[PDB]
Amino acid sequence: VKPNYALKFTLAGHTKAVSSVKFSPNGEWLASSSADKLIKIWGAYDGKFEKTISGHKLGISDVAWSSDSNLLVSASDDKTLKIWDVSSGKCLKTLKGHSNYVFCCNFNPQSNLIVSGSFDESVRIWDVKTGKCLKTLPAHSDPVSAVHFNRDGSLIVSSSYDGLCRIWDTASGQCLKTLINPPVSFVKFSPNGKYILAATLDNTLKLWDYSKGKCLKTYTGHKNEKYCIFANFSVTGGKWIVSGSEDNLVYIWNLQTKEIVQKLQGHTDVVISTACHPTENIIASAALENDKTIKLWKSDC
Ligand SMILES: O=C(O)c1ccc2c(c1)nnn2C1CCCCC1
Repeated sequence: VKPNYALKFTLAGHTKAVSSVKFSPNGEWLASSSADKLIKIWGAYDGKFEKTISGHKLGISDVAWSSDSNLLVSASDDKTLKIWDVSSGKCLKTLKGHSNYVFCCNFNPQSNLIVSGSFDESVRIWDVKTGKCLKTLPAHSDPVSAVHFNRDGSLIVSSSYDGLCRIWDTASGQCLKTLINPPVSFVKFSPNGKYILAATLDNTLKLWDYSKGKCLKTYTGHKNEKYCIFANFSVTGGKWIVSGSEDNLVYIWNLQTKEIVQKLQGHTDVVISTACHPTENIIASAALENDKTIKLWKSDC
């Protein structure tokens, strides 16, 4: 059982490296962020360019959607996050408090909170409605590379170049577990909240059992020794792990067997980010400056 992702559209418009692509929860849009200081919105199905959202003073590392698909949050080298109304393109709030680049961001499922991680080694939890910081967690001893809420919002997982992943109780800010030293470049909870997928800068993805603090699966064969490359759980068809790679390919693994099931050829630079559509077997991928495009791919399974 293998997927058959094939290229459907190639999207161009950003003028510097893309950093992150994300499909809206309602499936209608793809958002992209870039070192060019811009967010772009594209039709998720035909790639049609929709709008540019602008206001950050420096490049953007990440963007994330609210559960109702109406809001975006972005994390910027200007040391702020911004909350955006997607329909109007307007900045609703600027979240100030980090003392260096903000690298990662996510809403909780309820979408009343945002979590951020920064070069400043902290994780912050913000109130969406007021735009004020509720908690600053002294989370890591090196830049924070990823932050993600679990399925009900009760926990946050963070990762850092310090080699650690940490699980935090959202309401209290207490660290409930540290997974233990290669730099960790990405982390997220599995859909059921019981596992955690982590990328490290030694060409390795790992699936950890949260309750046991133990690694259950590793996924290798790709190249990842430099860039923050996200990894995804693909769940609409076959159960895969999806990731970009520094050899210009999208890698897709069987989650259970760890075997590579497809390598998507087409980009001409590092595939820095990938995202999986919430209902269709559709992948978005973005590549670095020799390539300059976002590609949309479709599989029958
Ligand atoms: O939906 C999810 O979050 C999810 C999480 C882990 C899953 C899964 C679905 N299907 N199989 N596995 C195994 C991974 C390897 C260890 C035993 C479980």
